[PDB]
Amino acid sequence: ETSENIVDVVRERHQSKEKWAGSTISTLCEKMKELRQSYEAFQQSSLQD
Amino acid sequence: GTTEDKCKEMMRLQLAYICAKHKLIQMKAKSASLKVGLQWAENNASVVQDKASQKEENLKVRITSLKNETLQIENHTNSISNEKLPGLVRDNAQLLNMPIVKGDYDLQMAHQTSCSSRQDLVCDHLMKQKASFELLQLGYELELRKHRD
Amino acid sequence: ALMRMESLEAEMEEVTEQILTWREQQKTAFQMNSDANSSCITAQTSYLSIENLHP
Amino acid sequence: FLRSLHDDSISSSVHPGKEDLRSLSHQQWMSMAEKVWNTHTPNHILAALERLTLNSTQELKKLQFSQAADLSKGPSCQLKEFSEPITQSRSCNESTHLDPQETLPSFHSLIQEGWANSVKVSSELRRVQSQAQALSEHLAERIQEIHKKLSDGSEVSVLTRAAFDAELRCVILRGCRDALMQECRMLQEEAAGKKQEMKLLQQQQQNIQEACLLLDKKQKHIQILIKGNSSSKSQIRRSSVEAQKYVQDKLLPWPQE
Amino acid sequence: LKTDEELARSFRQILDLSFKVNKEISLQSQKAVEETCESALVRQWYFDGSLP
Amino acid sequence: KAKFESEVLTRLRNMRHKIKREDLVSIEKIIADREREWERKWEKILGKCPFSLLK
Repeated sequence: ETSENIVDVVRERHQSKEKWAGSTISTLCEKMKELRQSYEAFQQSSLQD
Repeated sequence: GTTEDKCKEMMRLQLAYICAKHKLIQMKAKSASLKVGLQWAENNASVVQDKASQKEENLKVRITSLKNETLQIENHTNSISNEKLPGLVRDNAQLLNMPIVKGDYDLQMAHQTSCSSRQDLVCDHLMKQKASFELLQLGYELELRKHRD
Repeated sequence: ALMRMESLEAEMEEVTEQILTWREQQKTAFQMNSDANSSCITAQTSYLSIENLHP
Repeated sequence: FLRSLHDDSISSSVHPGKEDLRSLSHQQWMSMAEKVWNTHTPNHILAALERLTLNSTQELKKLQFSQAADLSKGPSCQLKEFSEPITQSRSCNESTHLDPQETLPSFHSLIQEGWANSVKVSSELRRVQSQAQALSEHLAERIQEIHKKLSDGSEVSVLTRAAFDAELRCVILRGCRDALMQECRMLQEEAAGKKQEMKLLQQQQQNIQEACLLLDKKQKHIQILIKGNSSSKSQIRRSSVEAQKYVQDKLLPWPQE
Repeated sequence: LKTDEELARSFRQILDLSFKVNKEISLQSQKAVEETCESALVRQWYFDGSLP
Repeated sequence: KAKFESEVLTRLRNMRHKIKREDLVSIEKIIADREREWERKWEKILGKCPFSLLK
């Protein structure tokens, strides 16, 4: 029972879409990736300085 | 925060944007001017030895002409930089508030619609009640006429 | 499943570090510009002096 | 009938000819009301009104519970798929495609995006500033090279140098002006592109205002009906006392005469 | 189960962090630009057209 | 496995506490000082509140 419950909880977290920031609906993983790309872009723009 | 706090926040956002955008455009203009200057300097570096053979009187006339053209261009540039540019930047800055305002409007409209509906319900109930009272009132009026006969 | 959950936690730590690193880089960048602008005010006055060739 | 009067009062469209129809409707009701009082006993009519009133109260309670439930269900609740296509869902229609009602964004969330965009501009500024400094250094190096080639001490070389500096200044200033114009064009295009959106917001704003007026009108009607119903209740009590007084003062004394 | 809940909370906080950092950087940038420019010019930027 | 996952939970909590009690408090103080310094500076130069002119 426990093994099955744990698999479900993790699956729900990866697939669930919510309004995290702004006007766009996304999964936690997508929004986190977007945020990471944005700060990578910011850092690249600072090293070329 | 109070509508006032939100407004203030929006304004802050605008002011920060104006300051940054103005400087950005100035820097973009400086950069573009330097680029064109550099390109011109590189193209005319070989021709400057051949012009040294020109009559002194022609160079003096040219310098004077160029000085007058420079002053005209400077006055046009300053006019754009000090009068046209700041107004346009400010207009653009105000547009930053569009999504926020829209969002608020949407929120208000939604609220209103909800309220209107609630009001309609209240009105309907009160009218139903009135309808019942008026029926009874008419009943009493009718009853008095038969007593008179 | 537990491995996937652990991966999310690692990613969160990484993004948090990236935001804080970026914040520090900007703090240094504004301190260096304030020190350079103090030095450069001196040099720019020099070159526009070539307009003074009167006698 | 009352509702129709209400809707009209709210919609300000006094179509000329509606009065004949109102009178007729009013007469129709009067006839019906009269018929009701001729056909049934007052005792049964009042009993019927009591029941209608209970029903009306129960409907209001149900509506209270249903609206409370709609406020507490803020969205975690999962779309349960329940199955039979039984109810038509036609209601007064059919209608409800809309519920995209994704949680409208909060001020906080929008303003957060705004500041993120502001940082994008500041980041671009830094980039262009670094580029302008490199170009300025490169130009200074080239001017120095050209000045070294014209240093043959001859009056003509000095004048040629001055002419160069003057031509260069003109080219740089033309470049700055063209660039600024270009940027102004961009800013105008951007503002022009958003002009439609702003019109739309203006319309919305008008709509919101109009709607606020409408809500106020409705609110006034509600206040009128409240007063109206309170008055009607007092009148019903008065009217009842008048009929009883007539029977006691004018009819009951006749058998003795 | 507790770890799953903490993941969502922790991420909202990270978003708040990002926001406040962006605002900080934007205000610092504003200050840097204002210090390089004469107050009269900047006044024209912010307010020119609104002053009688 | 229970011990390891417990450690992951503690790491996430420590991270969130560090962000909320250390990092955001410091950043919010800097933002508030900067907003006040700015409002004072322009209030002095304009003789009125700067935001009234933008309304």
